[PDB]
Amino acid sequence: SPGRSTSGYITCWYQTRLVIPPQTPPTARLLCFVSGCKDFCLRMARDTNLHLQSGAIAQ
Amino acid sequence: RDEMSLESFLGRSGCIHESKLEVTLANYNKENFTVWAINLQEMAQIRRKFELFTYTRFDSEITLVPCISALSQDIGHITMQYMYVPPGAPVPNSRDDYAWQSGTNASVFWQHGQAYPRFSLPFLSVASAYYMFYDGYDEQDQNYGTANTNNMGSLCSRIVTEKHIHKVHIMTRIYHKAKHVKAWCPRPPRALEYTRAHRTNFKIEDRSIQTAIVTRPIITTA
Amino acid sequence: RDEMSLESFLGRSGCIHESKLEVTLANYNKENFTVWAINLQEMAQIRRKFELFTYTRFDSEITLVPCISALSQDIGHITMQYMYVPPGAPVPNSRDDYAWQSGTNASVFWQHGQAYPRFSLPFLSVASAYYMFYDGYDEQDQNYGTANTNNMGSLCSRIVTEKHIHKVHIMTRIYHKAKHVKAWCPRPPRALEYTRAHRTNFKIEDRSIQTAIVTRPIITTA
Amino acid sequence: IQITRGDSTITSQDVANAIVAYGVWPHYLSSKDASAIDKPSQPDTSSNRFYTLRSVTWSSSSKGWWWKLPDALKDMGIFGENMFYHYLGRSGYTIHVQCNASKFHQGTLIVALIPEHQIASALHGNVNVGYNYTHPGETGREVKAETRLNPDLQPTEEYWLNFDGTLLGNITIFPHQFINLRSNNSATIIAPYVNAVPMDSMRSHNNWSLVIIPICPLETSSAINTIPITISISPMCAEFSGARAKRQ
Amino acid sequence: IQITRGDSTITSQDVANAIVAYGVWPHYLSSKDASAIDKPSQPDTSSNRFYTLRSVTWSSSSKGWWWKLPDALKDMGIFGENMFYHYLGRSGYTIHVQCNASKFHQGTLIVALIPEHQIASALHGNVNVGYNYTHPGETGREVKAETRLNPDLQPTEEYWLNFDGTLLGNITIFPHQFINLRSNNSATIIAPYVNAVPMDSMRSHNNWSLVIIPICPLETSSAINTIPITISISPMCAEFSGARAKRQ
Repeated sequence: SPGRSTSGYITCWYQTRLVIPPQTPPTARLLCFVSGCKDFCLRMARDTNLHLQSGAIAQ
Repeated sequence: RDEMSLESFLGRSGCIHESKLEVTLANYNKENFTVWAINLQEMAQIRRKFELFTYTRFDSEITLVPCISALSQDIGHITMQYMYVPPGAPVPNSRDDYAWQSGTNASVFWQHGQAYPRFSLPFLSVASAYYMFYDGYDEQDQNYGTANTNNMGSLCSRIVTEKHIHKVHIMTRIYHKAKHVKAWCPRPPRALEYTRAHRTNFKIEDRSIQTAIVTRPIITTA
Repeated sequence: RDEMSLESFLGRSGCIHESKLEVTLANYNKENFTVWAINLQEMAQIRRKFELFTYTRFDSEITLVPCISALSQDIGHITMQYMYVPPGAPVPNSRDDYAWQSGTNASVFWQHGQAYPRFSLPFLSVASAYYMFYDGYDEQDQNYGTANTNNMGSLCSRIVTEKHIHKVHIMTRIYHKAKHVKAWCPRPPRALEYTRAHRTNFKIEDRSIQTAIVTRPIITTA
Repeated sequence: IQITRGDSTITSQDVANAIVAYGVWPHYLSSKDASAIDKPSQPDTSSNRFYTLRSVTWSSSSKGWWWKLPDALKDMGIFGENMFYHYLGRSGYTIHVQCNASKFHQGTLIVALIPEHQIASALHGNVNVGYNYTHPGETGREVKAETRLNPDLQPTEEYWLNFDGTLLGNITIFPHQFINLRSNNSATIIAPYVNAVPMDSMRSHNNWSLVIIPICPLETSSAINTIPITISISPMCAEFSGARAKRQ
Repeated sequence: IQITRGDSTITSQDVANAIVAYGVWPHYLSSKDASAIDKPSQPDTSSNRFYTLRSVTWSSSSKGWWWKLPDALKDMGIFGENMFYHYLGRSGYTIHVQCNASKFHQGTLIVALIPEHQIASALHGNVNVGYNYTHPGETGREVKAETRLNPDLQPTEEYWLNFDGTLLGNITIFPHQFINLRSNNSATIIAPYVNAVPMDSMRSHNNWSLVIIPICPLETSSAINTIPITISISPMCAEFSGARAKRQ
């Protein structure tokens, strides 16, 4: 379960702004990925809370 | 990482079906028997877990938990007959159908005060795995999504006793457990409510698409 | 000195909790289920024994002793469902909550005339031991004394049968037994009555501090 | 003799007839027990020196005093800063309690180091000890008769009950040393880190708790009828983790 | 490539075609040259990382900028604190100047590191440069046309005279590197400590002085007609002496 005082932060800052030549899009997008490492591990299975089924599921 | 193995994730037992049977006085046969086509897609939690892969293969362990309730007039001793009808075999349609005494089917008799019934089933499909998803169609080019090779048979139940019947209710929780599990081709987790069995449909009438993603006011503040 | 080993001193089984459940007619769900957060500090005798050390580690053995009492109208056959909810998992809050059929939780069904239920639990904490004492605070700097890593889960129980319910009382004594025990940093024995759970508080209102020390008139006479 | 450790050096420590808490010598966290697999290294002798608190006055009516570690050193140069600018940390100590008296003074102290010394609140009812009072800092906590504030937040004053419902006189079950003025005038305890986890939030959890109770009242015929008790604490194998930017 | 040093890591440093001031590589003070006979040791890789100042804006009218070392880093975490809590200190550096531009930008910078860069005051007469203005900090000093205060304390603005009465264009006699946008876009200088004594009062004496003059004006047809100049400085073999109590 998520903690605030027990959690870290990833912050992104402009060291410089976007520099571009003439006739070029003044803005550009940035993507962010995440995965666990070799040392990543889980224990004691429970039910995911990211999926709550409150429907019919009619066949 | 042992607890993160497929065997640990999918191999846990869960209640895949609730089966209620009520004694009806009008006709002896009536619809006293109950027939259910085995399907592990009926429970959302269980479904989402398996739908994490494209193909899965495994053996099964069915455990039955009978719950008898007597409104009145005793009738304490009753014998239950649970029957498993293999894929393709004819299912009963009367409390006294021949199916109930056939030897190709598997039956287990349970009388209250007895240990909970339990039996195993091997991998049933004619294919090498069960399809969690199917980008294909029927032979008639219809009912796309569902796969015929995926059939697992039916669980049936009938009250065997005769007249001691005094309008009593029977609840039978069916627990299934995937054993010796194998899975292929992982897929992203289901993000929306299910709406149909055997269909990835997600659009619900007069309701906005709701994901698990929680929105925040500003992205500079975590 | 074999009987003076930790295994002998703390490894004995005792009744850590009494759980009563009464059939209520108004609403089917009601609060028929019972939920109890496992805690070995509720019984003074048992508490003082463990509080003889600072840190302890051990596995558990839970044994359940159901006592059914029927005021009238039979209802002799009823099925009980005892469920163990691991630390952090959501606890049920209705007799028909989904928790009762979840596979991550452990459940054991008991129908009268059956051997007493029993199961084992491994060392649950995220730390290497359970804290018998904690000179620390919460993350909010509050509720000092109690330790979050010490959570052991919950024991739940619900009547599974449906209408055969004729207002009957259910008593369930819960016996726990510490197995493969280990302890660290012995402390002096508790000398006063306990007043709070998770707090060494001892002052009682309008009552003088009373120790086990018996006073004598003169010290020259034993 | 004198034990010079760092830029600090305390005279009168003498021979090594001190006690080593639970027989375990302060050690650096081994990789096997470590929480995050292993850390490349944690060698820093910078925080390893002697911090000498102000001397407390022992009078004929003194009932007791107690400090909590690491709390007491939260404001002691390097160590203090280190524990303030890091999320986690672990440390052992070398507590050195000594008092100046003459052959004409008599009295006895019990110097005990208690692990997880969970104090009990002063009042009855549903009350509990408040953060501020279990974190008095280097000033420590003196047993007083005077009435204080946030009373229901205050810890007990029953020193003879070890401040936690147990009997003083059984307090000897913890690492300790007696200070019988007519025999010795100092005690020393070398304690390793004690907890159920590798490291912890030094801010929220006090592992050790130094208690000092006068079992035999101080008596003397001198002009000033009180003597000083000097306490010197030295971190042992201090380690920290999750360092944050300082001076920000 | 990227040079990761400490908890800091700057990308785009690439190959090692940098200049090593006066051919001497930054080294620790040898005992032979030491002032107080010799010191047992001074090994501390804690202050050895990259401090990246705010990027300065290079416009078509920019005339120049200059920073002084160690001054510029007086407020940079560890290094800054170290030089504040010590009487004496010595250090080399690895200055890394780089600017982002495109193949449609043209311009040239002279990045020079001047030893003992004694500035000349702006006004005539018996005036001299005031402490505050030669110690601008990490902000640096930009060549401006605007009028300032304590004018007779202000340093000159004559960049083409190297700010000290010499001719720009002879400034190449100091360790330097040109940044011709159409060729390279970064320069790197590794300079050792330079002084007539082993160590010094970092507060009162700035050994090196980083100067950046646009010899060829920046020109471009882009929307925004200015580019950023990023400066990253990393202490080399930093050593300190006469440490004083902090947090007091």
